[PDB]
Amino acid sequence: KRAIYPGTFDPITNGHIDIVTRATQMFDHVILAIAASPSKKPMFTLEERVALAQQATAHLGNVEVVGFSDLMANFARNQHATVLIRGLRAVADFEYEMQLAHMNRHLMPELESVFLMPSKEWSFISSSLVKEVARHQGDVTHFLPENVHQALMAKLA
Amino acid sequence: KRAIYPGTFDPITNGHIDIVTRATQMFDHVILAIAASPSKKPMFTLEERVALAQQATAHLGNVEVVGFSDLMANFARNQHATVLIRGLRAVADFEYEMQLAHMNRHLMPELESVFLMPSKEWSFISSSLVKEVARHQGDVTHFLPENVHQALMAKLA
Amino acid sequence: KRAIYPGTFDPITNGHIDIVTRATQMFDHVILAIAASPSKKPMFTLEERVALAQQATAHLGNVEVVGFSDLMANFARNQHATVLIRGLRAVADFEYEMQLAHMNRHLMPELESVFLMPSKEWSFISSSLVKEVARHQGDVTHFLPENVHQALMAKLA
Amino acid sequence: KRAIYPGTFDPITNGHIDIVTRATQMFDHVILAIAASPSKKPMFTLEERVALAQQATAHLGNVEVVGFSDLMANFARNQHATVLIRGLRAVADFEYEMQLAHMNRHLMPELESVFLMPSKEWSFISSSLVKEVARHQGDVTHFLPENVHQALMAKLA
Amino acid sequence: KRAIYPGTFDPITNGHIDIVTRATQMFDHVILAIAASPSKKPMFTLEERVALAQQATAHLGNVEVVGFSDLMANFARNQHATVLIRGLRAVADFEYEMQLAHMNRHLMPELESVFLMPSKEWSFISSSLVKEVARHQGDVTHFLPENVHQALMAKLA
Amino acid sequence: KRAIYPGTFDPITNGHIDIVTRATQMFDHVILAIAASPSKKPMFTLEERVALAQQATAHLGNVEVVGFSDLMANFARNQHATVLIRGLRAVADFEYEMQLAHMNRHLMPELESVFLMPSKEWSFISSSLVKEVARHQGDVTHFLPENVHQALMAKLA
Ligand SMILES: CC(C)(COP(=O)(O)OP(=O)(O)OC[C@H]1O[C@@H](n2cnc3c(N)ncnc32)[C@H](O)[C@@H]1O)[C@@H](O)C(=O)NCCC(=O)NCCS
Ligand SMILES: CC(C)(COP(=O)(O)OP(=O)(O)OC[C@H]1O[C@@H](n2cnc3c(N)ncnc32)[C@H](O)[C@@H]1O)[C@@H](O)C(=O)NCCC(=O)NCCS
Ligand SMILES: CC(C)(COP(=O)(O)OP(=O)(O)OC[C@H]1O[C@@H](n2cnc3c(N)ncnc32)[C@H](O)[C@@H]1O)[C@@H](O)C(=O)NCCC(=O)NCCS
Repeated sequence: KRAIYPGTFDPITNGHIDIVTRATQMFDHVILAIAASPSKKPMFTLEERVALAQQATAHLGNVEVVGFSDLMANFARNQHATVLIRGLRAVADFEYEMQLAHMNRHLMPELESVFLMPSKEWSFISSSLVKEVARHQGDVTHFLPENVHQALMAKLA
Repeated sequence: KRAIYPGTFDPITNGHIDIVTRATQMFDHVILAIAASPSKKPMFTLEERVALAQQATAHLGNVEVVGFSDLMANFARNQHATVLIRGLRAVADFEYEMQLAHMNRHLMPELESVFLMPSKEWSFISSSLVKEVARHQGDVTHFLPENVHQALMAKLA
Repeated sequence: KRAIYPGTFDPITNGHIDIVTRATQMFDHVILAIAASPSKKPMFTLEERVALAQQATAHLGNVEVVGFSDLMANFARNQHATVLIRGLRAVADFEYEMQLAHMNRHLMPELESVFLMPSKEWSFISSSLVKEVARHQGDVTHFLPENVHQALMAKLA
Repeated sequence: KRAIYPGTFDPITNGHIDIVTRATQMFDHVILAIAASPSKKPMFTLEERVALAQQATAHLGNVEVVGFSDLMANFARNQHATVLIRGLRAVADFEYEMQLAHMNRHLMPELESVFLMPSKEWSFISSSLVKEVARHQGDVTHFLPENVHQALMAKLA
Repeated sequence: KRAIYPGTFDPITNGHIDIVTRATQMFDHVILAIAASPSKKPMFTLEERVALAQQATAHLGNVEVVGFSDLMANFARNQHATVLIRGLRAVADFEYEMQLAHMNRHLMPELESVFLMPSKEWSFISSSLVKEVARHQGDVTHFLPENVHQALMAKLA
Repeated sequence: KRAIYPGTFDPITNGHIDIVTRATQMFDHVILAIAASPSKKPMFTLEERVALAQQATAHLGNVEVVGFSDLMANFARNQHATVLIRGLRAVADFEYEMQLAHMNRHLMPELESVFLMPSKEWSFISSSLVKEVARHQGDVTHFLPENVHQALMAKLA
C-alpha cells in the first residue's frame, strides 16, 4: 500500500509533520512529494525544501521524501501510488478540496483521495500565513520544526 | 488493519455503499457499524437496518455489518479498529465531522479518522432525502440497493 | 411559461414575497405552492397557510396560491410547470437547495430549478426566526404582510 | 458598560466559560443569561442550568448568572445591557449568528452584537455533543466545569 | 425576454454549455457575452474565444455570442437584458456570488440575477483548474467540446 | 480600553465607517490603523488614505487615524491596544478570519479579537469590488463618503 502526500512544503510545518505522521500509521509506505516548480516563486528552493523535509521526517521510517515537477497525478501514477493524502485543516477551503479530488480522480481513478485531520494545535495555520508573518517580523517558531526555524531565519536575514 | 465505518444508516443508500466500497480498497477489513441512535428516532429498527446493510454488502467480502448501542469509540476499541471512516458530501459534512472526529480522538486517540469522497453520482443524496421522497411515493430505486428499496416500499403505504 | 415556487410557508414572510415577486417579473405565471409538510409540524394548518398566502399576494395578478400533499415533482408536472423557483439567503440555503434540486431533477428533468436572491432587507429572516420572536411577543410587524402579522398575533397568546 | 451573553447553556461547557471569560476582560460587567428555551426541550431545567452556571463562574467576580423567559432583547434592555456577546466556533455559527444578530438589532438597535472566538482547545465542542457522549458513558470530564460534570453524571444512568 | 450569460469563457467548457443550454430553455433570447480584456492575460484571444463559443452553441438557435469590454452591467444595459444568468457549481464561492449579484443589482436593478445549476457531471470543475491541468500535461478532453479540445492542443503545442 | 481597527482602507468605505462607529460606542479609544505598504500597490497612497479616513471620521471624537508599516500585531503591541476590531460582512471569508485571529492571538495574546457586524446595507460589499467597478466605469458613489467619492473620481480621471 503506497500513499503519496503532495504539496509545495515551502517550508514544511508542524502541521505537515502532523499529517504525514498520521499517514505513516495507517499506510505501509508514504511518499512525501514536493512540487518542484510552483506557479509562484517559492521561498526555499526544491533542494532546500527536500532537505528540510527529509530532516523533519528522518524519524519516520516508512516516509520517503521526493521532488517532482510534472502534474501530481502523472507522478503518482509512475510511482504506483494508490492513496492520495490530503490534510484538512479547520480553515481549509473545502470546495477547493472537492474540485481537486474530483479532478485527480478523473486523471487517475486508481488513486484514492484520503483526508486526514491535524490536531487542534495546527488546525488554523496555513503555510502562506506563516511565511507572511515571518517575512514581516512576526514569531512563527511555534509552527515549525527547529531545523526549519533555523533555515528560515537565515533566509530572511 | 481494521477500519470502522459507523453511522445510523436509516436506511443504507448507494452513497453509503460507495464509501464503504472505497474503504475496502485501502484497508484489510471494514466494519460497517450501525448505531441504534434512539435520539434520532430511526425509521427502521436497528435489527432491520443491520439486515438491510448485510444484504446490500453481501458481495463485499471485506465488509462486516454490525449494530451497536455503545459509545462508538468504545465499540471501535473493542472491535480492534484503528481507522475511523467518514464520508464527506460537502461543507456541512466537513464541519460536523470535525467536531465528531475531535471528540472521538479525545476518547480514543489511536483511532484515526479518515474522510473519503463519494462519486459525483451520489454526492447529493442522504437517507433523510430518500425517505422524504419515498413518503410521497417518489421513485428512489436509483439511489438504493435493490433489497433496501423493496423494504422501504413495504415500510411505507 | 409556468413556474412553481414551493415551500412550507409557515407563515409566509416578506422574504417569500420578495422572491415570488421577482419570479413574476421573468415568468408568465407563478404558482406559489404550499406543501402540507406534516413532518415539520407546521404552526399553521395548510388551509391557514394558503389563506394567508392568498391575501398576502392578492395584489400580484400573476401569482396563484395552492396547497399540495403530493410529491412536489408530481404536483409540478400536473400543474404544467417547467421552472422551479427557490430563494437563497446564504451558504446553508445553497447546499440544501442543491440536494433538493438534484433530487427534483431526477424525478422531473424538464422542471428546471432557478435560484433567486432577495433584497438585502430580507436576506436574514426566516419563518422560524419570526415565530420564535413572536412567541416572546417581539415586534415582527416589519417582516410580515399585514394579514399575516395579525394572524400570528391571534395564533399566539 | 454592561454586556449580556445569552444562551441555553444546556449544560454550560468549558467553551462557554472561555467566551464569558474573554468578555469580562473587555467589559465592566457581564450577565450570563440563560434562556428557558422550552422549544429546545433542554436536558436540565432552567433552575438547574442557572445553578450549574453560577457555580462554574463563581470565580469570575465580573459575571452575573441569570435566567429569563422573556424576549432576549427586552431582557437585555431591562438589564441595561448595551453589548450582546456571542461565541463563534465556525461557519455554521457565523451564518446563524448573523440572522440572530440582525433580528436583535431590529428589536433593540442600541444593543451591539460582538462575536468572540474561543481557544483552539474548545473550538470543536458543544453542549449537544457532550450530552451525546455522556448518554453513552463516555468521559467528558475534560470539557466541563467540575460541578457540571458531576451533575451530568447524576442526571444520566 | 432577453437574458445575458457573461464570463471570460477562456475557454468555454461543457459546464458552460450545460448552463447556457438550460438558459435557452426558459428564456426567449440568450446572449452569451464574452469579456474582452480580463484582469489577467487569457489563454485564448477574444476572437478565438468567440469563435469557439459560437461553434459550441451553433446548435442552439436562441443563443447569440458577443464580446464586450466595458463593465458587464453597462453592456447588459445597452443590450436591454433583464435577466443575468449565473452558473452555480457545487464548488462555487457562494459568498462571492452574493457580492457580485448585489453589486450588479446596485448598478442595474432592472437586471435580475438568476442562478442555474449544472448537471452533477460538471458540478465540480472550474475553468481555472481545467487550464492548469491542461498546461501541466493532464487529460481534460472530457470537460471540453471537441472543437475546444482541438484548439487547446494547438495552443499548448 | 484601547482598541485597534486595522486594514488597508484603500479607500475607506461606508462599511468601514459603519464598523468604526460601532467600535467607538463600546470602547474608550479606537485607533483606525492604516497599513502603509500592502503586498499589492494600493490605489491611494498612505498619506491620501490617512487624509480620507481622518476626514470621514472627523465627527467621531474617540477615533484616532494612524498609519503603520510593521506587522499589525507589532504595532498594536507598541500602541498598547488590547482589543482588535474586525468587521464581519455577510460575505466574509470566515475561515480566513479564524486563521487571522488565531495567528494574531499567537503573536499577541493580550490583544483580543472582536468581530462586529455592519448594517445589512454594507454587508455584501468589499473594497476590492468597489475599486474594480469604479475602475471599470461603474457607479459606486453609494458606498463611499462624499469626500472619498470626489478623491476617487480625480484618481481615475
Ligand atoms: C451514529 C453516529 C456515527 C452519527 O452517524 P451519522 O448520522 O452521520 O450516520 P449517517 O448514516 O447519516 O452517515 C454515516 C457516514 O456516511 C456519510 N454519508 C452519508 N451519505 C453519504 C453520501 N451520499 N456520500 C458520501 N458519504 C455519505 C456521512 O457523512 C457519515 O460520514 C454518531 O452519532 C455516533 O458515534 N453514535 C454512537 C454514540 C456515540 O458514541 N456518540 C458520540 C460520538 S462522538
Ligand atoms: C416543502 C419543500 C419545498 C421544502 O420547503 P422549505 O422548508 O424550504 O420552504 P420554506 O417556506 O422554508 O422556503 C421556501 C423557499 O423560500 C426561500 N426563502 C425563505 N425565506 C427566504 C428569504 N427571507 N429570502 C429569500 N428566500 C427565502 C427558501 O430558501 C426556499 O427556497 C420540500 O420539502 C418538498 O418538496 N416537499 C413536498 C414533498 C416532496 O416532494 N419532497 C421531496 C422533495 S425532493
Ligand atoms: C437562547 C438563544 C440566545 C439561542 O441560544 P443558543 O442555543 O445559541 O445558546 P448556546 O448555549 O447553544 O450558545 C450560546 C453562545 O455560546 C456559543 N458557544 C457554544 N459553544 C461554544 C464554544 N465551544 N466555543 C465558543 N462559543 C461557543 C454559541 O455559538 C452562542 O453564541 C436565542 O434563542 C434567544 O434569544 N432566546 C430567547 C427568546 C428570544 O428572544 N428569541 C429571539 C431571538 S432573535
